[PDB]
Amino acid sequence: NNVLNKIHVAQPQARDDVKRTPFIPESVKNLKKYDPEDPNRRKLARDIEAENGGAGVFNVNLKDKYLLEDDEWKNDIMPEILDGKNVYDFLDPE
Amino acid sequence: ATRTQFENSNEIGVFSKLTNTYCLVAVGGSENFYSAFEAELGDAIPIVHTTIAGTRIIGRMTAGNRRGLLVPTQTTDQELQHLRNSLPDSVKIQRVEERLSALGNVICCNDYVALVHPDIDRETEELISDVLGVEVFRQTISGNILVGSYCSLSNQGGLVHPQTSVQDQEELSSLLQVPLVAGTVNRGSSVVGAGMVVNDYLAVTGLDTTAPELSVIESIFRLQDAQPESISGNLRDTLIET
Amino acid sequence: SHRKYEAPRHGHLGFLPRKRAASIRARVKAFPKDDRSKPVALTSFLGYKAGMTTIVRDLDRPGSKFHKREVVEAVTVVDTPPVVVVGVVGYVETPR
Amino acid sequence: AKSLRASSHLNAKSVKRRGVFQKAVDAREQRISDKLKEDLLKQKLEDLKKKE
Amino acid sequence: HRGLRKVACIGAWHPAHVMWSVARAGQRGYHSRTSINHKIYRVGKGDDEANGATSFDRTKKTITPMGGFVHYGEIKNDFIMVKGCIPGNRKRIVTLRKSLYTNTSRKALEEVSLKWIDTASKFGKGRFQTPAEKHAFMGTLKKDL
Amino acid sequence: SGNGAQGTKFRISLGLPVGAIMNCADNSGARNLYIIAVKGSGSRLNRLPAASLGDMVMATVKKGKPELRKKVMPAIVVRQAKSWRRRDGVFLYFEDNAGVIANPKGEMKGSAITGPVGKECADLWPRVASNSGVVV
Amino acid sequence: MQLSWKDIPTVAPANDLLDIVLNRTQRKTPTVIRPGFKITRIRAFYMRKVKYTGEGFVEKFEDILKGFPNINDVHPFHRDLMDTLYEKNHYKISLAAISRAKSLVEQVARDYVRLLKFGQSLFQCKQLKRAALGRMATIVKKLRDPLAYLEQVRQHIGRLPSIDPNTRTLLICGYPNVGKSSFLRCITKSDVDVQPYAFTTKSLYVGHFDYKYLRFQAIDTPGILDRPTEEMNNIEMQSIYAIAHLRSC
RNA sequence: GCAGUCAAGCGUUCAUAGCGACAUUGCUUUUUGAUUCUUCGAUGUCGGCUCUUCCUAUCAUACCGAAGCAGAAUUCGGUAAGCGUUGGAUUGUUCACCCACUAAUAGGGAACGUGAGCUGGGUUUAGACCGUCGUGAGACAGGUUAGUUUUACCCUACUGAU
RNA sequence: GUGAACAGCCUCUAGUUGAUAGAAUAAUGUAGAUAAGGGAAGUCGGCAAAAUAGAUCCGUAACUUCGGGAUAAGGAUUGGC
Ligand SMILES: [Mg+2]
Repeated sequence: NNVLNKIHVAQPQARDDVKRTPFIPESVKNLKKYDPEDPNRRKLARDIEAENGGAGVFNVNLKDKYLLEDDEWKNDIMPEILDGKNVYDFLDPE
Repeated sequence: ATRTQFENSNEIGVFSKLTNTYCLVAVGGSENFYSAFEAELGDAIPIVHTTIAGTRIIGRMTAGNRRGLLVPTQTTDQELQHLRNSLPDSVKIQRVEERLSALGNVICCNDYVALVHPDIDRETEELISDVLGVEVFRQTISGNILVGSYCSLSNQGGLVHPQTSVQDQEELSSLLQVPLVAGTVNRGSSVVGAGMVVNDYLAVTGLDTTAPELSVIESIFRLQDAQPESISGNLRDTLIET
Repeated sequence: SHRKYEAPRHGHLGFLPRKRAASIRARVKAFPKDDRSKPVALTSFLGYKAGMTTIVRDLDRPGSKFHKREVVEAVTVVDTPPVVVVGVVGYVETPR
Repeated sequence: AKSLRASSHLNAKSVKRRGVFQKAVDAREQRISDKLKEDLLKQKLEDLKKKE
Repeated sequence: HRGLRKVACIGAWHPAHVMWSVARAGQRGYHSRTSINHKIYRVGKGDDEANGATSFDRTKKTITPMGGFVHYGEIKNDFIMVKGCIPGNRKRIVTLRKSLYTNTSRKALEEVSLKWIDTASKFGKGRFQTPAEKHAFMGTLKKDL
Repeated sequence: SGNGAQGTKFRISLGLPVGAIMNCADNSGARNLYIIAVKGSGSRLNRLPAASLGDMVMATVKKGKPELRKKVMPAIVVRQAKSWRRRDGVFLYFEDNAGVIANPKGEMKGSAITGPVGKECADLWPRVASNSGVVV
Repeated sequence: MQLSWKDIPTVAPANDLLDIVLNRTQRKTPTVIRPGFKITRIRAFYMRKVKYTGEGFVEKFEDILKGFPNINDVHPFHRDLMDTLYEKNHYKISLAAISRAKSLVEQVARDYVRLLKFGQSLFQCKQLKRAALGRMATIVKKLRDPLAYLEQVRQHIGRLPSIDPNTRTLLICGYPNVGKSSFLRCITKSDVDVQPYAFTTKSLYVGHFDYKYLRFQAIDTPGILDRPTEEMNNIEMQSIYAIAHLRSC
């Protein structure tokens, strides 16, 4: 009965009209399988890390991998303070 | 069904968060753990190096599904700003204030049904249902108090820790509407939620997780494309011994 | 006997004798060597120390556990007005 | 562990001085020597005002 | 008997001389010291207004705190901000040599970016950066009107 | 550091010396813990080995279950009440001393931890971070 | 312990086992005394040389007896490989000769320290030390024939393959030169020689494979001949208890 | 150590006079890891707090050698004293043994380091009780209680200052 | 006057202002204090110091020669108008 705890799966009893299905984004289904030994494959930023220094020395730009309407201000600096009353409390839409 | 190790820890759900439309990883040291998510997920979903309150344990502080992401109170303004820059607009990102900080131990959920700690306040229970777009149920797994550490979910199925009674499994599956098996991960760890991460098409677990334990996990989440989970009866021969 | 319990020495014998120095401006004992292809470069500069203050900083240190996090620490501020040249001295190498 | 003056590390540290860390100094000793040449040109312009 | 702030046993019967290394009493301080590997953060300029303003703060202020440094005037000159603690005290003269050898570690290569400079008053518990902050936070006073 | 401790332990102030009675936070069945030794300690004449936040110390139960009592077993400190330093600009301190008992691997014994666990401990031990209801 | 035996430190020959202990007490304990010294300093000098050397042989001998697997009450199979290969009579005699020798060093130490407190000068205390180290040397010179045997059994018991009798195995038995080495080579990752003659393997070679998410270990025999079914080589007798004890295919 | 088996050497010219090394063989309470909680009586006074130095006969770290060493973990040996070597429990005790951490808890000297540096716990006067001995005064370094700790301003050394 | 009081503290009548002084504030002292976290790990030994304390009300054990033990222990409260 203790091994039966690891055998007996449970059943939902189906308890609604509402239907609940798993979500897969279609770029996952469109995606090829990664292959370890291949002349052509994506870099996998381990290997971006590898060509300029080892493990502890490599400096990751946490930026340059995110979404904005203009790339030209991707590296700008949030001010985060003016005289009193830091800027994150004031900014909003409108 | 991939084995992956953070620096030398078999614990993965502590150190990473994985939903259907994004993934969250820590920043410690070097990009070996980040690469293994790019081996599986590809470019299809954003994967984010982030810290929560200047820590590395980002899988137990946050909680969410493909619709929303919840961070605790101690998340600083820069780190809250950093999450929205990476993730697209389809996700809602909202800071939640409570008594208890760690939302990962307290909220276990799929895209559809959530479970909460009993001591959580109803002014957050309203916010959880509104942001994540899910139902909320107040329940304990086998009289253990943290439903996020001791249970792991997806839309496919659910996995619980082996102290769960069989009477407790039949009651609790009516709430989650998914099949439930008692199991262990990483050679007999009771903490099944922290050991692994799982979404509807991928499971990433520790290196210490044995091949009988991957057979249970690959079954209940139905990781191959032609698995109806009924092959656990075919895989019952592994279960009687192990 | 044999001291029954070993313990490290108190004080550093390198800094002996502990005495008052000769002047309130300490002389420099040794200079960087000579890189004789480079342009002319003054080796040192002298100014007046003035207090202390705190600085926070986003630590850009790969490998640490405080990588990409903020660090508060203390700095000194030395008042350093410009300094004007009035003399030239040459030194001949002797076997003395 | 190995002490500060061991022959193994001091042979290892000598290679790094042949590589990256001397290039940053030789880049540094060119930028500072540029501003010291512009220290004379600002101070000769103020001497031209008194020549007027 | 006869004290507790001292060394109890100062020698043995042989050699019958007090050794040169037995921690006697005497002068403390006013020695000359060399402390190496101190890292410059900021080279400001006296003609440059808003020295204390970083790329973040955007508040026009000079590194001279409110009511100046304690026991010293105002930094209206060029200055070198360096981390740690230079030996010596305030209003004394220091001499800044350069590095004596090419430094190897990664700590001597990193580019800093200061996010906020403190300029609250050091003569007490400084709670305001600029005097414009204090008159904003206090409100108005009797002596103002 | 030692075995089971992931990453390095930064310098925080030494609050709990040898012979310090501290509360037992978890639901293991003990009430209080008595520090007798600190693993990963130094060696200096007449010092007392002092524990800190997030160290594995050997601790005997003085009051609790008689099963847990009269045997020495490891314990991880989770609350300090001595003022320590975070590297962002604040000094903070908790209300009392606290510890949870563990195996030498670094795994927890009970299911729950009441009260806040320190942030420095929660980065250090993942199994404490699994059972931590309240962090900071 | 079970399932393997590798944690046995060493065992030295009796000429070198004496040279280890006696040179150690010359280096550790002090050596410089004078007749002008007060006699209690003289007595406690020589009491310690009997006591510390007396502990010296015991700490060596305590490490031997704990480390050897205690062939009685392990497992009916693991007792029985050592029965054919290591000759249980000669195994149990030599390990008993050390335990007798361990008690006599404790005997000489606890007796001569009791006699050395009644010394009256340097000369009588010097005689009681030299007789004490000599009688400890006599017991170790008597112990030559056990220790020469136990070094050569320490090596192959380290090189025994790990088998668990409770786990699921399968035996592969037959004649010499059938192909049961060649079967084992393609079924698992193992280095078993496939040379075409009769007795290639001289020990029970083990290979490990997987079926339906399980660990199966496959055990090979040297191949056997029935010829009397009563008396047999040491090589071929290894098979029969590998057949008798192991409960599997 | 004794009782033996030898004989590499010696005995003025020499085997067998007389020794006689390395060897060798035997018991002194149990050839089958069972036991075996056996701590069988030291008759002049030191121990510890503080704090320096020195020896190497090296416990740990450095580089090596050999092994009857797969890896790991160890065992043995060489150079080496530059650098470290602890926290507690019972006792006046050193010693002794246990608990626990640690890379390791190495050994010794300096009047068995160290009193105008301390402590007075112990030892070493007078008071007093018990046990034995003595007809008695009293003895016992048998047991247990209570008991005065003095001086530097001098020369020199040494840390500082003209 | 405060208070149970000839206690301690301050004052009225009466008496004294005598005890070598001046300038500076190093070490070590003698006398008197405070200290973050832990609470005897110090030591021959809790030596010393800290803690408790006046008062009204509630409440008080083993034992006992029946008188005691006892302020046993322990717990609430205190100004002003
Ligand atoms: Mg063959």
